[PDB]
Amino acid sequence: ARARKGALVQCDPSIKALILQIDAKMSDIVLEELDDTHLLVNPSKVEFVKHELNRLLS
Amino acid sequence: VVDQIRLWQLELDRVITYEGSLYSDFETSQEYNLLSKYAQDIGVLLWKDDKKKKFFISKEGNSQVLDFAKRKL
Repeated sequence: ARARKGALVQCDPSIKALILQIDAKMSDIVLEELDDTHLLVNPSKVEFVKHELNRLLS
Repeated sequence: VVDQIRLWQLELDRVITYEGSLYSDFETSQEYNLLSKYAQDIGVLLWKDDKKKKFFISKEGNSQVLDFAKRKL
């Protein structure tokens, strides 16, 4: 009965955990935790998450 | 050593993200099952979960499934 636009992020559980921690501190990123390997994410934030994840490795 | 970081980066490049639409709040199992099976049939279903009566569809499949929904419900 309802549709909502979003970005579906599919990733290994290890990376899901990093995303949720990024979101903890920036706050505006995760719309919903779908299952072990999927997150519903704010579409405008995919850039930022992919950028921030890459940086954590440095 | 820490080419552990290298394996982390490799796994990081195995992340996939899609644009589209999450469908939820279904009255009946029947309707949830009808639209997601239609989406599965035209190749635009990316994810679903029977217990939550939710699924996600790619952007490019969005209007096909809306139009199916109008016609069949």
